[PDB]
Amino acid sequence: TYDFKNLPADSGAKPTEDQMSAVVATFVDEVALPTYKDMLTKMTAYKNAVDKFIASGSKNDLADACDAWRAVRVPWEQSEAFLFGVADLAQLDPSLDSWPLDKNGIEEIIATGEFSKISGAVDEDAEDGPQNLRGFHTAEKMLFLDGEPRDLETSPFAKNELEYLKLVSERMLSDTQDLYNGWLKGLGTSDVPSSYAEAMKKHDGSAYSIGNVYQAIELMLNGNNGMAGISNEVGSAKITDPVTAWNGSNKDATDPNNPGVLAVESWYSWNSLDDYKNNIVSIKNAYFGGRDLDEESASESSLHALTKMINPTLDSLMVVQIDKTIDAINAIGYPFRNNLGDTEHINTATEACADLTTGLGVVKSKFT
Ligand SMILES: [Ca+2]
Ligand SMILES: [Ca+2]
Ligand SMILES: [Ca+2]
Ligand SMILES: [Ca+2]
Ligand SMILES: [Ca+2]
Ligand SMILES: [Ca+2]
Ligand SMILES: [Ca+2]
Ligand SMILES: [Ca+2]
Ligand SMILES: [Ca+2]
Ligand SMILES: [Cl-]
Repeated sequence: TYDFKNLPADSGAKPTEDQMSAVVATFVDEVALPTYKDMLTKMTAYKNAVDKFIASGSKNDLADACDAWRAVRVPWEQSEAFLFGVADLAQLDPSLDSWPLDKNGIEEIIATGEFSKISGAVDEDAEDGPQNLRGFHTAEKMLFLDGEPRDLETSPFAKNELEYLKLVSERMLSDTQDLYNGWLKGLGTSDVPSSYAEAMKKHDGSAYSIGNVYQAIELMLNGNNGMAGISNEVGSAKITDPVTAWNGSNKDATDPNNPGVLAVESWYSWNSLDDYKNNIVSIKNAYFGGRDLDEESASESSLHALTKMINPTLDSLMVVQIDKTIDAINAIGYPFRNNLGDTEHINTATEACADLTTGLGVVKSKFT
């Protein structure tokens, strides 16, 4: 009979500052920095694989580049529960991963070779802002066709499009380096002067307005770019918005202008459901205090432990809900671009994200 809006009384135990500081430390050292390190390693393999393909024209090298694209995408999407800090401050989320794309501008660059248009600073209010001509999805669009490696004779590359692919992938690597370095040691720029990891571990107001340990925990849970942000975004935006478009449409998944299909992020490669699942794995890692950890393997310095201590029922409801949300995402028909009419499964999934969002709000309330 208990739910997130109808809880029993808290235990009365409140965590100490040293306890909360250890949760933040373990988050930074066992969730953030390793996710990003794994991303840098996988991004370097991805750029090397793309390069080897550009050099050869080999179908096997292409397949390998495609695999490498998917593999670097795991840790990136597993990092969306913590877009605060460098990802936010240095504009790297939109630089790396804008959707949708300015498809007319991409085609134009392929024709003219004006590659300078793709390497500028993020500018979110111009339609031809550079961010919308680069990133994961521009590479995707060139590597993949409806779920598969592109066919090199069915849809042949333009010479300029190959150079475009190389430039996009250089910049994907560069942004990833900046992300990991920004956390690890800082970039020495106006926006990211010093280590974000250190400013988070110290939480003493010396950098980035992280003023005390309560602010650091609130940051992890927050609704703009923390745990509640990504639960809410997966449910209300990534899943809901393409379904809304589909419902207003002709409901023909084979029509290249179907607005539902076109709104599905990673439909080129059919990576959408893996993305959404990985976004909730990001929450799960965050809550249990390590990559791929769960309740039965959780760190003692985790949000899980502190919530359990404050209210066992709320924690227990959170344990169930993280797993219910992942299971609901996984039960949606694959690929998502052909199953936008899979109503029952989609609804369980969007209701489960909406409930994980409420739950994370309640957890956050125990620290403000
Ligand atoms: Ca994304
Ligand atoms: Ca995004
Ligand atoms: Ca967008
Ligand atoms: Ca502007
Ligand atoms: Ca097929
Ligand atoms: Ca094929
Ligand atoms: Ca062929
Ligand atoms: Ca603050
Ligand atoms: Ca929405
Ligand atoms: Cl999919």
